[PDB]
Amino acid sequence: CNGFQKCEQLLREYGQFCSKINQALHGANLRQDDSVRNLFASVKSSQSSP
Amino acid sequence: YDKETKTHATLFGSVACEHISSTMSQYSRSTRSMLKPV
Repeated sequence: CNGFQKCEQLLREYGQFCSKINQALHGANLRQDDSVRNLFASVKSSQSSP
Repeated sequence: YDKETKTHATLFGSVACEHISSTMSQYSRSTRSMLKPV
């Protein structure tokens, strides 16, 4: 809800479910960053002639 | 969160550096009465 106190009160009852959704999305985003670093690391560590 | 130092910073996503102001009052955050240029 957009700035509605009553929907926020309802959210407090369902807050645990909402927190779980954020944690799962945050974990997925961290995993995507980890995949980016490893792929670039394989490209790196090789001496390159200009 | 920066747990080891315990210091914290607030980031606004894709917002012009000039627009946001310290102690911003133009926008009101319902969730927090108090929230804590570069």
